[PDB]
Amino acid sequence: AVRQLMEAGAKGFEIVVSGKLSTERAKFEKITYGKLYKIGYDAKNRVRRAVVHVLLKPGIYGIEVRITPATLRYSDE
Amino acid sequence: IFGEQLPKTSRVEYIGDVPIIEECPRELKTLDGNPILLFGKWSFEDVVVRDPGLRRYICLKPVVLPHTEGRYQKRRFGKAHIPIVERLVNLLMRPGRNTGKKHKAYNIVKRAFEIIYYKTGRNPIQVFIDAIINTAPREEITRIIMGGIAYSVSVDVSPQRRLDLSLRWITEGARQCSFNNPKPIEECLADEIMAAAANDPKSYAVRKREELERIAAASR
Amino acid sequence: PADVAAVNPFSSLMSTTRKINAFELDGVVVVEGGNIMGVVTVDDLALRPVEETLRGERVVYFTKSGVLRKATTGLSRLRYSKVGTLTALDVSRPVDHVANVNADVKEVLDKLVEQGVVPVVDEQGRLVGVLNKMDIVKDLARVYVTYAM
Amino acid sequence: GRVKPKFIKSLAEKLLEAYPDRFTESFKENKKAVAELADIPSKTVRNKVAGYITRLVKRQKAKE
RNA sequence: CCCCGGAGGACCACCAGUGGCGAAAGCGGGCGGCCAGAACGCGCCCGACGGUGAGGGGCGAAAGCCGGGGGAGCAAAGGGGAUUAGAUACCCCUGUAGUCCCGGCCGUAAACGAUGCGGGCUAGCUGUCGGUCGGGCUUAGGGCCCGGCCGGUGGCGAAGGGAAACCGUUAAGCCCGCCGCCUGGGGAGUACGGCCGCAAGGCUGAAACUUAAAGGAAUUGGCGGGGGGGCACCACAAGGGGUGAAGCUUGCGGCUUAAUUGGAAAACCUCACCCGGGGGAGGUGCAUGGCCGUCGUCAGCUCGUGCCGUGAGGUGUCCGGUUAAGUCCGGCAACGAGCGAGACCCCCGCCCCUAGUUGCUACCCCUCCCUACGGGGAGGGGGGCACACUAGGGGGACUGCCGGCGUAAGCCGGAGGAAGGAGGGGGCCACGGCAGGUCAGUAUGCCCCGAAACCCCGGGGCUGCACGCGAGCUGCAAUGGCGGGGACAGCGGGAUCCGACCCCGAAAGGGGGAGGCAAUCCCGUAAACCCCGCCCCAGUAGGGAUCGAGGGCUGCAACUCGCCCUCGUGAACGUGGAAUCCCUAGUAACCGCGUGUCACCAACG
Ligand SMILES: [Mg+2]
Ligand SMILES: [Mg+2]
Ligand SMILES: [Mg+2]
Ligand SMILES: [Mg+2]
Ligand SMILES: [Mg+2]
Ligand SMILES: [Mg+2]
Ligand SMILES: [Mg+2]
Ligand SMILES: [Mg+2]
Ligand SMILES: [Mg+2]
Ligand SMILES: [Mg+2]
Ligand SMILES: [Mg+2]
Ligand SMILES: [Mg+2]
Ligand SMILES: [Mg+2]
Ligand SMILES: [Mg+2]
Ligand SMILES: [Mg+2]
Ligand SMILES: [Mg+2]
Ligand SMILES: [Mg+2]
Ligand SMILES: [Mg+2]
Ligand SMILES: [Mg+2]
Ligand SMILES: [Mg+2]
Ligand SMILES: [Mg+2]
Ligand SMILES: [Mg+2]
Ligand SMILES: [Mg+2]
Ligand SMILES: [Mg+2]
Ligand SMILES: [Mg+2]
Ligand SMILES: [Mg+2]
Ligand SMILES: [Mg+2]
Ligand SMILES: [Mg+2]
Ligand SMILES: [Mg+2]
Ligand SMILES: [Mg+2]
Ligand SMILES: [Mg+2]
Repeated sequence: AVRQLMEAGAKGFEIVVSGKLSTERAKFEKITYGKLYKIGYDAKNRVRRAVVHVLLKPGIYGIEVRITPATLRYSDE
Repeated sequence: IFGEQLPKTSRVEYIGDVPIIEECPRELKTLDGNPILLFGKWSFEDVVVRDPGLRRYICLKPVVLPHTEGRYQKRRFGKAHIPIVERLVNLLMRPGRNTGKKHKAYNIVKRAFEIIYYKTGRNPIQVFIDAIINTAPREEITRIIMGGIAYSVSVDVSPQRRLDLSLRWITEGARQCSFNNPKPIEECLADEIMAAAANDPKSYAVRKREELERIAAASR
Repeated sequence: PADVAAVNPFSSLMSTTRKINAFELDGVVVVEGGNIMGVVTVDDLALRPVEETLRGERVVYFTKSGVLRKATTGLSRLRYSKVGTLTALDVSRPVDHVANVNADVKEVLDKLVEQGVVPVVDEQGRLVGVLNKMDIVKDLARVYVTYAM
Repeated sequence: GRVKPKFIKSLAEKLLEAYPDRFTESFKENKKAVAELADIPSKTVRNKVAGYITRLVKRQKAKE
């Protein structure tokens, strides 16, 4: 599920799966990529983000995803 | 002694060798050529500032009502352009219940300037100028630490600081005289300026400058 | 007398408190090198919050450089080891009124009640004695001891 | 202006050497060419790049 | 303190050094006498006579012991002055052994290079000491400089070695000999025995028992009453206003209570609590998600390739200048790059274009009024978008120009400019944390209550009150109080809601009701402020708590427990201790207005 985004030429992504992944203490795993802005205009308005939570056996295990397609040219040239 | 140029509106009055500097233009008349009167009554032309360093920071530019909008505090030494009579008005807006009431303070100084002229027969702008010269301190004290007990040490006061201290003592001298007694504030301010102009110890301003300079002599 | 009722500005709080109580005074003068740095009395001390400094909550200590720290516990560090409480210059208030030995005692009775204690100076201006409210009480007891017994 | 960051500096340096003969020692002409010679969707960055590229010409012309 | 003299004991300043000598301990003034041991130079003598060395012996700091002499300074013990909670310590005054000499004993030390002694081999560069040889000079000197050899004494560093620090011809390298010592920690240099000693004590030296580590070097961090630099009105300096004290509003704690509910815009409902009656607002925010606060008025965090290192890890990211910035410029084993910073996004400020059912009024005409007689003013309509206003797009500012400094990043002054150094105000919250806040916003695991949780009902409570702490209001007055008079905004809200205007009433308020579903109608002619008159330093014509009588509004309901008005009553309080908070310009402070919450009510946002 990372090479799936490597099929696309996305210049940035950020996956955050937060919960009791293996033990009773939540751990917050996260994998990121390169040219992905985090604050200012692109973030929160022009960069895709969609947070979903999935009920596993204990279960909330919220997933946060931030992606940007290969043509989402933000104001930098 | 300078190599950094100088803004316009300034003026150098080289005397012997010393470059006396005035930041405000004394020369302003109407288009006809008539003089401009403070409150429509008093003339700036005969007014002299006897003190060389204080000549730079007392703005005797002729204005009718001393009301600049508060547009000279942005830049360091921008207080040189605020007219000297408006500095007196700006120090009457205390305590906190009188802040921003410039019309009230304008009437107090105006009525005070009338009392000054009749009781003294002198130019009300001039007598206030001599109040500052007889009030502004020439030495001060500073904090110093020697490993637990903060002593003092004498220093010089810059010519801008002297004007801020003479003015504050005059206005705070008059303001305490008017609190919790029947004497009106304009009468208090008029008597305070007239006393300090005459170098009378009874005035609050002369006492304050005497204590500060007396303390400095001990703590050289 | 000067020695019995003066203190040094770095005298600890408990030391000056015990010196106040033991000698039956209203206050003492804080002097260092013949300089009257202030006074500390019982009335001003009564309303001061001295439970903090005699609880480890407010400590002063000299560094190995000379500086006086005056730190407060709980805001970061709670253990301080070999520290003092608060010197007599800290709970003192700055002196206002001084009396001359060549004067009549009546001239400072009004000032004495407001200040609680008044230092006394000689021709040189140096500290010589301290006038307390209890001294005149001793004066009043002297008359009755002279007369009625 | 206090200090020009890299994306002002990297952008300005590249535009000079690609078109070394299209930049004069005046800010006004340099502002025009930069807006036509670079994708510049920001008024401030265009002026900052144009002001800086005014300054290479002075030092380059001061060098010779 | 100064001068003239005397006596006494200890020490040998500078020169003076990783200098010298010695086996170690140790040895520092000069002259002399008696000895010792080395280095160098040598076609001198002997001819393996050597190395190490169990046991055996000798020397061996300081303190200490025995007996004698001596005793200046210092100084265990002790005496006193202070400090301190204590202070039998640290400081000060004083002080006796001791320190010094002689004869003897002790026989220990971080007695250390923590490195046994002897020999050989293995790049070098550099300082210095002794001897000697060659060359060059001569303070013509036993003197100086250059180079070689031998022997010492330091530093850097081949090969090599090492866990690493590091050693490296003065080895901890490659070898050849011999002696000593070690075999996890604690128990323990303890017990018993023996020997030694005048004694203190010394040497030699276990075990039971107990235990899973103790320990070396190095890395990242944390921390320091270690050093250096940078920065910030949630720091200070310079200021302004305050809070802390009074009365009152309000939040928490405690107290009381049947209950005063549970966490860190209250009469019902809310409601979670008490009394009576008929699925979880129950726990665990150390089981979680999401969201949020703070670190963070930060500038930090990383990656590609390279390089150092066995490794954890370094480097870049360090240094110097610069700044808001890990922003840049210049040097470096680094060269580039990404997120964060910025750029970006809203609003303010100046100019231009577009546009004028709504908004604006220069220009007209009709009325009314006044008219010093010329004119003025107000209303209605027209015309117009000119002005202003509204709203979209665009322009403008860039350290751009000038002077100085700087290699240069850039900094300081000046001019012009609406606007000047990021123009002003704000949004977006980097990695990673704070076992931070939230299962009472929703969601959710686990555990519990289980025809019992229920947003059921009636009533009460959350409003109880000696007191503590926090945030506030209005005051103490005269820069004021009161009474009349004159004004001048900007947001924002309005549907069964805003409500013009009319009537009623002394006020609160009551009745009718145009217009407006919005630049159109309304809230809406704000207060501070200005002007005039009364008050005159007094607990008062300041203050307005508390209390008595009465009148109204909302609502199903107003006592506990709502809000508004009238008349009367006039408490503390005379500017607030230790302490403490905020703030850099249209800002602080003061003044009002709109609105959220809302049936009614804001001392709150
Ligand atoms: Mg930004
Ligand atoms: Mg009064
Ligand atoms: Mg032996
Ligand atoms: Mg000895
Ligand atoms: Mg002594
Ligand atoms: Mg002795
Ligand atoms: Mg050893
Ligand atoms: Mg080894
Ligand atoms: Mg080495
Ligand atoms: Mg042994
Ligand atoms: Mg034994
Ligand atoms: Mg460290
Ligand atoms: Mg301050
Ligand atoms: Mg209070
Ligand atoms: Mg480096
Ligand atoms: Mg009820
Ligand atoms: Mg409550
Ligand atoms: Mg109640
Ligand atoms: Mg009032
Ligand atoms: Mg107040
Ligand atoms: Mg208006
Ligand atoms: Mg109207
Ligand atoms: Mg209103
Ligand atoms: Mg009264
Ligand atoms: Mg009143
Ligand atoms: Mg009633
Ligand atoms: Mg009621
Ligand atoms: Mg009344
Ligand atoms: Mg009173
Ligand atoms: Mg106060
Ligand atoms: Mg409403």
